[PDB]
Amino acid sequence: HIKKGDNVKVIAGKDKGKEGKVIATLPKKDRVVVEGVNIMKKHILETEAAIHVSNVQLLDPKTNEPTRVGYKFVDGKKVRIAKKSGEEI
Amino acid sequence: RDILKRPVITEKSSEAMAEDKYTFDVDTRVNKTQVKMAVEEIFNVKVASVNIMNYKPKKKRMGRYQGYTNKRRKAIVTLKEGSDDLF
Amino acid sequence: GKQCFVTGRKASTGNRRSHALNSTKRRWNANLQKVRILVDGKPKKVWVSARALKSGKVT
Amino acid sequence: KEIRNLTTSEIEEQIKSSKEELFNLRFQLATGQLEETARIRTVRKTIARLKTVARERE
RNA sequence: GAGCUGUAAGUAAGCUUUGAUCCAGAGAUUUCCGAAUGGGGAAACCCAGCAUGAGUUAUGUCAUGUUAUCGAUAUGUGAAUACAUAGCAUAUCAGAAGGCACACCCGGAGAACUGAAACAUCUUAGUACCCGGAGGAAGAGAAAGAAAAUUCGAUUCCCUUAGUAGCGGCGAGCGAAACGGGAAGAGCCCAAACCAACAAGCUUGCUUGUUGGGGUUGUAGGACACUCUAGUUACAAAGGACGACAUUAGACGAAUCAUCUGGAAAGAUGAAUCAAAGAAGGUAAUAAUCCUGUAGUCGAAAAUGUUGUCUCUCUUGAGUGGAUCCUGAGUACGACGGAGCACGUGAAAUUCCGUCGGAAUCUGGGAGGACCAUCUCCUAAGGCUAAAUACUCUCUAGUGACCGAUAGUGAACCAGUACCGUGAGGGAAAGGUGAAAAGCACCCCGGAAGGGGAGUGAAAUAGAACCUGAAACCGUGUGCU
RNA sequence: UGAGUAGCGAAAGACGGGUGAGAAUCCCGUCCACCGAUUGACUAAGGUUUCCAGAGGAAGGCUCGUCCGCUCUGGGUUAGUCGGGUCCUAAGCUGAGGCCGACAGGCGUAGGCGAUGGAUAACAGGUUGAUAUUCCUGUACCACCUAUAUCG
RNA sequence: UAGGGUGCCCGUACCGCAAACCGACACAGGUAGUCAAGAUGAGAAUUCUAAGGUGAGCGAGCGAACUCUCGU
Repeated sequence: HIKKGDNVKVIAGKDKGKEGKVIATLPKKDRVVVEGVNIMKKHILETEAAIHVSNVQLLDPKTNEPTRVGYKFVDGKKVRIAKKSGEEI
Repeated sequence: RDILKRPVITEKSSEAMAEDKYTFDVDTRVNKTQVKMAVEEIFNVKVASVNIMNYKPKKKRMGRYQGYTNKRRKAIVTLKEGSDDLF
Repeated sequence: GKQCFVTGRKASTGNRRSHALNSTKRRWNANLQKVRILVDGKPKKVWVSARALKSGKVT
Repeated sequence: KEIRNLTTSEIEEQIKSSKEELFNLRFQLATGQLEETARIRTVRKTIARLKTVARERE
């Protein structure tokens, strides 16, 4: 999944191309709240709304590019590593 | 024991008689002997007497789906020395 | 119901036919007799068919 | 829950948590004086643990 | 491995990297009823005996254990009948009881409407319903068989013979088998004759009753006299110890970017990559490369199942000889009355039942469709048994030229429920906002309902009486009459 | 469609003052009228919260409704003596052993359950919006317990 | 005749000739028992009233035919 406190980039939607931090996560429906993405106006105050986790992609710590994440076992535990580079992210 | 559940703070039939009488909701399978000894063991009073009455389960609480409430048993105790059995 | 003690004889069921073959259900009982036979524990009187009472019993 | 205490201390604990804390909080939540209502479900579960381990000892 | 306190929204109070919530194996707790079982009973309640403990000066009131009936079994078991033996009493027992898938299986009892273009035989049909008994399957099962060859060698099922031979108001109709080709492949233990012990008893002849050995046959075989030296707990006799797999959570898992339309890209236009993975679902539209996944490989503290070897058991196998002895009795069979065999009492063999009568003992006994003689095959009157076979309340994967809310379950919804009946019992109807509640702040008329704006939205004749929105029906305006 | 048609379920109301967006229909009042061996008072079945106070007016009420046996929110049933159990038994049901019976089960003894009947200690007055021999005041009665020959 | 204290469980509200029970209905029907005033009288009859309750959940007009109930 995508745990919060992560800097992502929006791959689809009408916010696509932006990037922010993950704030909240609703993993029973695969929704995440990004900062500055999907600003909604409710009766009149303005907030962020959830976006399906299928739409945001993590940024490579090396080249700032959206990649996939895999898992390795450096020790008796898991580590996440980018797909373009191989550095823990 | 904890054969006493709740104090019953109502308008008149519990505050107009709180000069000496104290009303509780108790368990539904107890005596007035059990309650008379339980009050004296909990609060350290001398309980002069105790009256008990049963209440049937009302069907009043009905939302989208109709249902009944709980049957409840209410006990009034008259003290001979002491006070403060519901605050 | 009843049945022979020594052997197992018991009534059976069959048809009873007219001269036109009109069938009707009927029974065939056993020839049970109240006989006081001698078992240890006590001599007890029980049903025994007359077919078992011939040639060998205690009474 | 790793209580690991003397069985008589287990009985003192069930008899303390059993009425005193829980019965007091049950009166307070009725007469309109208890906030921090989540104490109640705490004490209840404590009174379960003290019982279970004593039964494990038999 | 980062959030969580179900729906169910919201508040309040909280828990969590010192590993919550969650998933799996094991353990603990488990109120009252209900076979309900201490007694009673209008299920879910009332009233008790006894032992022990908590409380009170003391009674009153509590907590826990136990107390039904039948069966067997040890003891006390000693009447009317001396004594004994019916009763009566105590102690012990994972003993029974009830339920459920009236799907399958065996047994007991057993219709009718219908057909024959009537109906009495006959058919429907040994079907429906009912009752008892199990089991994971059951029933059958190791030739007193089939037959007519240069023979076969338990049973069960299927294909075919064959709608044949037969049965029959010989009407309507009912209807085989043997062979032959195959699935599957377990065969064995008793009774009896005789040998050694055991009481009681009238010589010791007591299987006079008890026990162990023995022995299972048609090739007649066994006892009897004689020599001479494999386990198979699914039958065979039943109790334990011994490492690999399977189930019950899981982990890794290749490869895509840019432009146009758009509220939104997966679409169109370009280039590019993976593939033991191009099954499928989601994602703001139509994705092999965005997510969950798929091909492949890896994993198990603990519980269970199955399975291999090693223990643990068990356990003298054949060949001759013939004096004599044994080889399942009120049985086989017959007459009378029924039933069952495809077979309706017929010339009716083979097989069961009720009532009467009643055989032989290896030169024996039975069968080869009345019956007799000669030939051939077999050895009843004792019992157990796996596989091939039938069905599905239920769990795990998956499929469909199956339905798509008047359909598919009666029930896609909180349905066997509103309800309706004294009762047994009968029984519906009800789907859809949007991609995301962003579910209309605020102003105006109105008491509120309800509008008209203005905002959210890509859309508000999308505003929760929410997709689309048709016909009957109800209106408002108008062109010609 | 019939069609704004039939009906609106036996009966005496009139005015004044309120409240209210709205009054023949709700609240208070005076006059009149009806029952009075009953339309009055109390209780057994049977219903089962319908009882009270504060709010409400979508639907129910054969019209209206500012009201209600209707909707919402909070309340209300108090026993040693009253009626039942811890007492008895009609009719009937059930029944250890037992008798009969294809099965299922039918009948039945000791015993048991069982009222509509028998036995059995409390009366006046006061009090609340809602209890009343039940709560309170006064005055009593019965059974058992502990202190300072009787049982049958 | 043989031999000074303790006192439990269930019901209790409300309607009960009725708009709350049995009749599908706020339905002229049905529903056991107790109490029982005055004038008049045989009287629990008849007429008028007491204690107490009630004015009945559609009205306002007009005063045709015809139907229903009532008087001459």
